[PDB]
Amino acid sequence: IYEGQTVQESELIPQEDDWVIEETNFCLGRNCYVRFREEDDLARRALHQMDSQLNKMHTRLRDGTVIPYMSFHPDEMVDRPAPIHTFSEKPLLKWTWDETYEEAYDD
Amino acid sequence: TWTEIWWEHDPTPKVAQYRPYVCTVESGKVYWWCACGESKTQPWVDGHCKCSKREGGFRPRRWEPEHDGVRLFCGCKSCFSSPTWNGGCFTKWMQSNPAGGMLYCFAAAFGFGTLTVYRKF
Amino acid sequence: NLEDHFDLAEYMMKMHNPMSEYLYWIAGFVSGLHGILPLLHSNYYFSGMFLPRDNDNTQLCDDSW
Amino acid sequence: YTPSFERGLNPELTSGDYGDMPKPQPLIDFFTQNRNPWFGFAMFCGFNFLWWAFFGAWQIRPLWASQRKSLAEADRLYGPTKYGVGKKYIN
Amino acid sequence: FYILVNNNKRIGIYYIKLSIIIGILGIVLSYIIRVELYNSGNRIIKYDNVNYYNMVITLHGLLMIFYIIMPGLYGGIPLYILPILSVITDIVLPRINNISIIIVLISYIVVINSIVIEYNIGTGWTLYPPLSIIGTVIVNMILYGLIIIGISSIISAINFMNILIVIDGIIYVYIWSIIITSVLLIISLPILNGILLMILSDIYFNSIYFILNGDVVLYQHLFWYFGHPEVYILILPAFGIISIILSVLNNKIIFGMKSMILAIIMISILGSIVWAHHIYTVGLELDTKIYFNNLTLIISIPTGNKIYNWIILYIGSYNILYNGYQSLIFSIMFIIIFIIGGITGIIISIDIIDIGLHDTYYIVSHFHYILSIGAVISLLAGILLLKDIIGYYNVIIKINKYFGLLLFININIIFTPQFIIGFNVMPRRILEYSDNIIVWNLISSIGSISTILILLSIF
Amino acid sequence: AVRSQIEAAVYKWTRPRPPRLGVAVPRSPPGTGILFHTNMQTIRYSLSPKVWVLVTGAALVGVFSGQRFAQTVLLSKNPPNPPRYREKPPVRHPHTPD
Amino acid sequence: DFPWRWGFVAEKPFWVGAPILVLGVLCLGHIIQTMGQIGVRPKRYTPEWVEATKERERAENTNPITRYLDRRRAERGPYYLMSNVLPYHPHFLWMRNSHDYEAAEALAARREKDRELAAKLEA
Amino acid sequence: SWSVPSLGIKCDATPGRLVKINTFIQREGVFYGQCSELCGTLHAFMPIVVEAVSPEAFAAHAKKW
Amino acid sequence: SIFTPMDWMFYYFPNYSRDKVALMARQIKIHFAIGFALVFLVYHPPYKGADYGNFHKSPLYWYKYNQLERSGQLQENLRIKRDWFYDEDP
Amino acid sequence: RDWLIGVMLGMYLGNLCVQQHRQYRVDMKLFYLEAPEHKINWVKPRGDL
Amino acid sequence: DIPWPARTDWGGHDPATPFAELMINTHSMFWPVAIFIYVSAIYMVKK
Ligand SMILES: CCCCCCCCCCCCCCCCCC(=O)OC[C@H](COP(=O)([O-])OCC(O)COP(=O)([O-])OC[C@@H](COC(=O)CCCCCCCCCCCCCCCCC)OC(=O)CCCCCCCCCCCCCCCCC)OC(=O)CCCCCCCCCCCCCCCCC
Ligand SMILES: CCCCCCCCCCCCCCCCCC(=O)OC[C@H](COP(=O)([O-])OCC(O)COP(=O)([O-])OC[C@@H](COC(=O)CCCCCCCCCCCCCCCCC)OC(=O)CCCCCCCCCCCCCCCCC)OC(=O)CCCCCCCCCCCCCCCCC
Ligand SMILES: CCCCCCCCCCCCCCCCCC(=O)OC[C@H](COP(=O)([O-])OCC(O)COP(=O)([O-])OC[C@@H](COC(=O)CCCCCCCCCCCCCCCCC)OC(=O)CCCCCCCCCCCCCCCCC)OC(=O)CCCCCCCCCCCCCCCCC
Ligand SMILES: CCCCCCCCCCCCCCCCCC(=O)OC[C@H](COP(=O)([O-])OCC(O)COP(=O)([O-])OC[C@@H](COC(=O)CCCCCCCCCCCCCCCCC)OC(=O)CCCCCCCCCCCCCCCCC)OC(=O)CCCCCCCCCCCCCCCCC
Ligand SMILES: CCCCCCCCCCCCCCCCCC(=O)OC[C@H](COP(=O)([O-])OCC(O)COP(=O)([O-])OC[C@@H](COC(=O)CCCCCCCCCCCCCCCCC)OC(=O)CCCCCCCCCCCCCCCCC)OC(=O)CCCCCCCCCCCCCCCCC
Ligand code: HEA
Ligand code: HEA
Ligand code: CUA
Ligand SMILES: [O-][O-]
Ligand SMILES: [Cu+2]
Ligand SMILES: [K+]
Ligand SMILES: [Mg+2]
Ligand SMILES: [Zn+2]
Ligand SMILES: [Zn+2]
Repeated sequence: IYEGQTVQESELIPQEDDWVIEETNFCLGRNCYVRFREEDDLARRALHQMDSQLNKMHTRLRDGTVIPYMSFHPDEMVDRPAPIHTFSEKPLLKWTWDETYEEAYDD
Repeated sequence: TWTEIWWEHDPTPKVAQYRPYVCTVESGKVYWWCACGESKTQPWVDGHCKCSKREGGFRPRRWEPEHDGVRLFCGCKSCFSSPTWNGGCFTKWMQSNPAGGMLYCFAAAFGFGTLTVYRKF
Repeated sequence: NLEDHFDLAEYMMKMHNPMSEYLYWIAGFVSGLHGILPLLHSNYYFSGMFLPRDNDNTQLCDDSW
Repeated sequence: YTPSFERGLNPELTSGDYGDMPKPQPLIDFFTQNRNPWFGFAMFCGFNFLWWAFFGAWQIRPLWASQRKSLAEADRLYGPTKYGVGKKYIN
Repeated sequence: FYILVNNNKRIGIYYIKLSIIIGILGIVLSYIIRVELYNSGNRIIKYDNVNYYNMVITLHGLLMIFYIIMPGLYGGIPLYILPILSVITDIVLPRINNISIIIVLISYIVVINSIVIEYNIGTGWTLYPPLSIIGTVIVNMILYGLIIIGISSIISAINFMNILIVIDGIIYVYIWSIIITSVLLIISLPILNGILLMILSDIYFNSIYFILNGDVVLYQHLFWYFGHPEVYILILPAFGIISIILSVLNNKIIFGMKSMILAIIMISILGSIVWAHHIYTVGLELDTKIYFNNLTLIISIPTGNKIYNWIILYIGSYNILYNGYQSLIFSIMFIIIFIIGGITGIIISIDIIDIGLHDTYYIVSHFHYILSIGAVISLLAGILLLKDIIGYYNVIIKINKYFGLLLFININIIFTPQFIIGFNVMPRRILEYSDNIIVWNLISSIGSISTILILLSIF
Repeated sequence: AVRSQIEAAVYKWTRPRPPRLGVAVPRSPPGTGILFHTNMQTIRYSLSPKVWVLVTGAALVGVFSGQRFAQTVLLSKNPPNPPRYREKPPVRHPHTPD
Repeated sequence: DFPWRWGFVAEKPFWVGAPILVLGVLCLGHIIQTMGQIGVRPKRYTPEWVEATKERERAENTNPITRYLDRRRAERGPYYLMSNVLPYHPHFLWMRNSHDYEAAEALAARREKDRELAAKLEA
Repeated sequence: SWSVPSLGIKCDATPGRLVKINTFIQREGVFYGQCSELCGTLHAFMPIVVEAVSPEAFAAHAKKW
Repeated sequence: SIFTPMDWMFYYFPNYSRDKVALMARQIKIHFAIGFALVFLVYHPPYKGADYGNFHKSPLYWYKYNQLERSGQLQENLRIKRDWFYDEDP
Repeated sequence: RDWLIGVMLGMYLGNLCVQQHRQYRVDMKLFYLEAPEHKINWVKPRGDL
Repeated sequence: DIPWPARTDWGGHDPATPFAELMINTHSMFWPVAIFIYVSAIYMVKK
């Protein structure tokens, strides 16, 4: 069964005595029904909807990396509402292994 | 007992009261709940406790009611549904005074057994 | 085109003509009538009344109404 | 209804200046919801549905008094003989 | 276009839309029944028109199963998200997907037209001969609908099985539920078609299979060989939805994924060999009855494992997250309701207990708790979970605690009394009844009128 | 007076010992204090095994002790059934044709 | 963003509105179904017919085990039956003064004939 | 289907099957039942009434009828 | 294995359970034989199991039987409490 | 561990129905032997109407 | 024998044959198990 990543004792040693877990808010903000503008026509309302996607949002950490919106299933990865053609580029399921080949490295 | 014997890196509160605090709350207003048990305006942060000063990992707990009414608020500072009360105050008391917990649970169980048996029989 | 990105773009962008919704509700209403109208027609055909009076097939008191 | 100020088990922890924040109250207020008459009406209400769900509607009994009496007489005069506490029940 | 569209997501919407439309007729038929059963004596159906009541129950059962719940759970949600849950773009067989929904509509039009034009008589949704083969042409029309519906079901099953070839990700639990349901259709549908043809042969080709020296019980075996897999075909997609909702809304990985998958597989295998618990009262051999009774109880073992795995998904979830969302409430309500329906199923699995409870309203309540509450609520829960993806609006259902509470209270009022009535005893498929069963029937009737009113509040 | 002595005795005996972890985790570096905050998702407060048993055991005694109390005090035993005497049945069924 | 009906309902506390709605919906359902049977007075629910059923039950000794079990349960503890307190038919509202006078005369005549037969049987 | 709930009997009356049911009545009485298989227009109007009497009473009744 | 958590099987019998695929097959085969054996060895055998004179009496049976036999309860329990229908009316 | 509470709660509530069934069987054994509700030579055939 | 108003009759009522008693006893035998299954599961439906 999965019980999280394994941690070694040395990995828990801080480089400063004042380090504490970062208090970054992972609440993306306050939302409601997407509110369109009467002036926007069909094309521009589509742009408005595409700019309100929660799955395009993320939280930036203190080192510049971002933790994105993540889901257990790919149903939450398409634009909401679902467009006619969703996965133009095949989603990549990344597996990890310890195998390696010499061609990838250079000395 | 998570803070007491399992994990030593989370802030550990002081029990203000082993009973919930009853308070009237209003919809559309935000309330701040003391998570250290040292505020003098319980169950709310007073501006001088650890939560107000952001000391030792203690921070105020934001809360907002959906509707107006009277709600129960945790005094033990460890209820699972904190700031709201769900009975954890009694549970945490039994940990501190297990002999007392036996008396209450026996009495409560005794009443439940009598009523249920009397009606069904 | 941007207009074609979303399926049923007019409805999803909240510009659709309300008549589409009315037809959907009307279609549902007509479907419901297929249970009520034949009931009335069949009752009249075999009895001559659209609907019975409650307990009219049983013996009733003199003052029953 | 201008509820009272319950100091609590430790009065020192309720001794500060509350400002506009609400002050703790007696536990009876929670059960009455500050004597909201509609909570009390919705309360009287709660007991009626419960009663109907487990015992039936006993609000129809005043109208059923006369016809229940006739049923009781019929059982006693013509129904099968009851014994002991069984006489208390009429079908 | 509107009819020429092959997009699977559009077709998924059409399945949901069509099920709601047909649902109204099913609800109307259901409402006609409870109004009539309010008290002894005719209320809305003449004594001289009792044949109509038999048609109402026959259509109520048929429409709700084949035209409402099955398209909703097996055609609607799967066609929308299944290609998305898989990493593929669209359904494998786009043109077949289009014709399947059109076929469902045409069969519906044939059925309702038969109500209007043909004489109205009924033989139950199970169409037991010889009663089914001595009836009027309305029975012929209903057979055409079922056969036509069978074509759509099988081709849709073929469509989903092809996902195994093209799936570019992991087979999630939900995908397994649809795949195994397709397998059940593939193995059970051809048997159904064969026996239905025999019914047509007797009705229309002067066949003598269902007259003396021809065993009428032969039909019951072949029908229920498909009949029980059908109920498991209805519910298995509901299980898949519950697994997704509970995991997603609690931010918890599905526990025992392989146990869940194997439970679904086990149920299908067992569900295909227990059909004869519908035939306890016909007088089967002693050893035959013992076998089916024993294997029927075994179905609870895999079904129980899924229940417990669901419970641990909800346990321990973060308190800060708001738990009043309608989708979450419905998913939790399903566990509570399904357990009631399943436990009563185990009670009526014991054949000696079933002797008293066969053809009684206890059986009605059994399958209503599972289907009318559980399956509907699962379908509602799934649609609510996908509200943002689907994009429908103009309803107040996402956060509506009144609707959830009122629905739960009132549906329980309809069907809990029917358990009690079963021991009293009141037979099924009956219009009149003895005066001493009125109280319980009256309470359920009040429940039925109340539920219909609640539906108007969502708009 | 006696209550205080028994209360102290149970309190001392029930103080939990450190758990025997059934999971592989590292040792926290020495001198590491509080690193998280109180806005973390609340972790349920669970009783220690000894306290849970004592409290749970008391409830079991209570519920069954209450059951015995009801059966012996609140409820009553059936008296012997009334004697069965030979009675006259009705002369005719009320629907017998005359 | 919501119509008046929802803005009104959603403003109140859930446990204030919810119990009222549950009772209100049930009351409306009962009222709606009672509309079609105002003043309907079947003879089988009149006092005369009720007595005749009791006579039949005595002759047929109907449900002797329930009557025995009810007595046994009552002797042991608190036993409450809905049938004891509640009406068994919905037409009780209109049948306060309803009677079948033809049955009354016939039932009285049969009872008189039965008394004669009983005396003859005693011999 | 021939159902008499008090006697614990519910046996389907199927054409072509002469099913056998055995019973032993312990107390006198009249036991009511109803057909328990949908059979047509008047499925609800074919009740089953069985009256159990003393063996001496039955012998006299059988001889007379 | 029967009624056995397979984690115990993995731990205490590593070599035997080294091939998991083969282990799964044995699990199916073993339980298939049990089901087959029950029908033909427990249910089927004709004209057997009717020796009602040889009812098994476990030690718990004798403990309770002797306890009641020592007192008068066993005699009182077996006594027929009533053998007449009507009571005499005084 | 908490699940054990549900097991104990289910066992107790289940045991309530065991006691009711236990008393029911005792009552039934006394019906044909002692209960005056049980009557013989009582029901007479009605005859055809 | 005959249905009576507002009766639960849980498991059956008024047996007249030894087989009828068997049907009622079988249901009563399993009824407490059914309660145990329901109560044990439902008690854990919570966060
Ligand atoms: C002292 C009190 C009495 C004790 C009695 C003891 C009995 C023996 C049990 C073993 C000993 C227990 C001792 C525990 C010591 C404490 C240990 C501990 O760790 O404590 C801290 C620990 C956790 O502390 P914490 O972490 O700080 O959090 C504390 C919080 O308070 C959070 O607490 P929580 O989350 O644990 O909350 C528990 C809650 C959680 O529960 C839920 O969340 C439930 C959610 C779903 C609700 C579903 C509702 C029902 C749906 C019905 C469907 C149909 C609808 C019909 C509608 C009709 C129209 C209206 O559980 C319940 O509500 C109980 C549900 C039980 C099943 C209900 C169904 C009963 C059916 C019975 C058969 C019916 C047959 C009918 C026959 C005919 C009529 C008679 O707390 C506990 O352990 C608390 C335990 C208390 C449980 C009491 C439950 C009593 C229920 C009685 C039911 C009676 C039924 C009567 C009818 C019977 C007929 C046959
Ligand atoms: C179970 C219930 C409770 C459910 C609760 C839970 C629900 C949860 C939510 C579920 C949501 C699922 C997902 C939803 C996704 C929606 C996507 C969407 O909107 O797609 C866009 C789609 C189309 O939008 P669009 O893209 O703008 O389309 C543009 C058109 O393609 C092009 O525009 P156009 O204007 O060119 O259109 C052409 C138009 C041309 O229009 C016109 O020319 C109209 C002229 C006016 C006609 C009006 C009707 C007149 C009727 C007269 C009756 C007289 C009776 C006299 C009686 C006398 C008695 C004495 O029509 C036609 O030419 C063909 C019409 C054929 C279809 C309509 C058939 C009507 C019934 C016919 C019955 C015939 C019976 C014969 C029987 C004879 C037997 C022998 O929307 C719709 O189609 C409407 C959908 C509305 C519902 C949306 C969902 C809302 C949430 C649910 C609400 C509750 C519903 C409850 C059921 C209904 C209850 C009644
Ligand atoms: C039969 C009487 C009928 C009376 C009429 C009906 C009156 C209305 C009652 C409405 C109650 C609603 C309660 C809230 C929903 C429950 C959700 C929940 O549990 O989560 C809360 C909370 C979870 O955290 P949260 O986030 O704060 O809550 C989320 C809410 O869901 C968020 O939901 P929200 O946004 O809607 O906010 C709701 C909020 C605000 O809630 C309210 O506004 C409700 C305030 C309490 C009102 C209670 C009035 C009781 C009146 C009784 C009258 C009796 C006499 C009747 C006539 C008899 C004639 C013979 O709730 C709270 O603040 C939670 C408070 C904890 C639950 C308290 C429930 C029990 C109240 C006491 C009942 C006493 C009944 C005695 C019966 C005696 C019969 C002779 O913690 C728990 O789960 C609480 C654990 C359970 C504690 C209470 C234990 C039961 C009380 C003692 C036994 C009483 C029965 C004795 C029988 C004796 C017979 C001889
Ligand atoms: C060797 C021998 C040789 C012999 C040679 C002999 C040859 C014989 C030939 C035999 C074959 C004849 C037929 C050939 C068909 C050709 C197809 C083709 O190529 O079409 C291209 C052609 C392209 O059209 P276009 O010329 O480019 O113009 C199209 C428009 O400009 C705009 O484009 P569009 O496609 O968007 O517009 C179409 C659509 C646009 O309008 C809309 O869609 C309106 C907006 C939607 C409103 C909401 C509707 C409700 C929601 C439905 C959800 C599920 C939808 C499922 C998918 C659609 C299924 C139809 O409106 C309609 O067509 C009507 C839509 C009807 C929707 C029905 C939904 C369910 C209704 C439930 C009724 C409940 C009441 C029960 C009682 C009544 C029962 C009937 O196809 C069409 O668009 C028209 C198709 C029309 C034929 C439909 C025939 C249906 C027959 C049904 C069975 C009736 C029998 C029983 C009668 C009972 C009466 C009571
Ligand atoms: C004395 C006699 C001795 C006889 C000896 C005979 C020896 C025969 C040797 C047979 C060896 C088979 C070798 C091939 C293995 C399968 C490989 C495979 O399919 O490759 C994927 C391949 C696609 O290639 P791919 O790109 O590698 O796929 C990537 C994955 O999609 C991406 O997925 P992923 O990477 O996330 O996961 C990988 C894997 C994930 O799944 C697995 O790895 C599953 C592994 C277990 C499979 C079962 C093995 C057998 C277990 C023992 C059973 C013993 C029973 C003994 C009973 C004895 C009674 C006397 O995915 C799949 O396997 C997908 C296909 C699953 C199809 C399942 C269809 C339902 C069958 C029932 C399920 C099995 C239940 C077993 C029992 C459970 C209870 C204990 O699939 C296809 O080509 C799909 C074709 C679809 C055709 C459907 C229409 C067929 C006609 C249907 C007729 C009616 C059928 C009725 C069935 C009833 C069922 C209850
Ligand atoms: C979705 C629909 C659905 C589902 C899932 C089920 C599921 C089950 N059904 Fe049901 N059934 C129907 C729909 C359904 N049924 C219909 C429609 C009829 C009537 C058809 C007609 O006559 O017209 C019917 C009829 C029916 C009959 C009577 C047939 C007759 O004689 O008329 C029986 C008898 O055993 C039965 C049994 C079962 C069982 C044992 C399950 C099991 O799958 C249930 C298993 C679930 C549980 C047991 C609860 C969960 C498990 C636990 C909580 C823990 C483990 C529990 C135990 C070990 C007891 N069903
Ligand atoms: C899915 C199947 C389904 C559903 C939902 C229902 C729903 C209901 N059914 Fe049932 N019913 C059957 C299938 C179903 N039924 C079957 C198969 C039979 C046996 C047939 C026979 O006897 O041969 C039967 C029999 C049956 C009888 C017995 C008839 C008789 O023997 O005389 C009765 C009596 O009241 C009844 C009542 C009801 C009621 C009051 C509702 C509902 O009102 C309950 C509450 C539901 C609502 C208020 C509507 C909710 C909305 C939907 C269900 C649609 C949702 C659609 C989408 C989400 C797309 N049903
Ligand atoms: Cu005969 Cu029904
Ligand atoms: O069918 O269960
Ligand atoms: Cu089945
Ligand atoms: K009626
Ligand atoms: Mg049948
Ligand atoms: Zn503080
Ligand atoms: Zn607390």
